[PDB]
Amino acid sequence: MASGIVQQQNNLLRAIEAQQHLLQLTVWGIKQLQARILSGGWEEWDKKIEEYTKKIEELIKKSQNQQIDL
Amino acid sequence: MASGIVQQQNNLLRAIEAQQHLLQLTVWGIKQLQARILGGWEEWDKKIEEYTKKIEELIKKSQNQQIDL
Amino acid sequence: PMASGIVQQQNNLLRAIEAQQHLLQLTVWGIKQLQARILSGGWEEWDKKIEEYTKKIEELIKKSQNQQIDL
Repeated sequence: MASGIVQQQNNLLRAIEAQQHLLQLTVWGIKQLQARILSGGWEEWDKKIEEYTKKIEELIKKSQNQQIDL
Repeated sequence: MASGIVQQQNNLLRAIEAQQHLLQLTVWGIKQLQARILGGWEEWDKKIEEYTKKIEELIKKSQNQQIDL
Repeated sequence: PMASGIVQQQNNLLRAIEAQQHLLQLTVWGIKQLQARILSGGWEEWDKKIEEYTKKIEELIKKSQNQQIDL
C-alpha cells in the first residue's frame, strides 16, 4: 500500500513533467505565430509566461526533492 | 514517512494549479491571434470553457481533500 | 492520515491531469489552425514533438490508471 502510493506519486509527477514539456511546445507555437506580426498585451503576456514557467519548474524541482525527504 | 507523502500530494496539486494558469495564458494567446482574423472556433470556445470548468472543479475537490489529510 | 484519503485524492489529481491533457489538445488544435495559414521550418518538427509527448503522457496516464486500480 505504502509503496504503491509512492509509486503512484512518481507516476503523477512524470505525467506532470510530460505535460509541462507539452506546454513548452504550445508556448513556442504561439510565440512563433506572434513573431509574424509586424504591425497588444503580448509584452505583459510574455512576462506572465516567464512567471508561471519558472514557478512550475520550481514546483517540479520541489516535488523531485521531496522524493528523498523521508 | 507519512508526513512527506501528504507533502508530496500538496506539491503535485500546486504544480497542477500552476500548469492550469499557464494553460489559460496559452488560451488567451490563441484568442488574441484568432481575434486578428476576418468554422470550429465557436465550438472550440465551448470546449475550452467546458474543460476549464471541469479542471477548476477537480482542483477545488483536491484542495479541500488536501486539508482533510 | 488515512491511506484511503491519499488514494482518494490521487484519483482526483489523475482526473485533473487527464482533463488538463484534453484542454492542452484543444490548444494544439487552435495553434495548428492558425499555422495552416502560413504559405511561406520548425513546424514539421513541432508536429513530431507534439505527437511524441502526447503519446508519452498518455502512456503515463494509462500507467497511472492501472496503478490506481492496484491501490
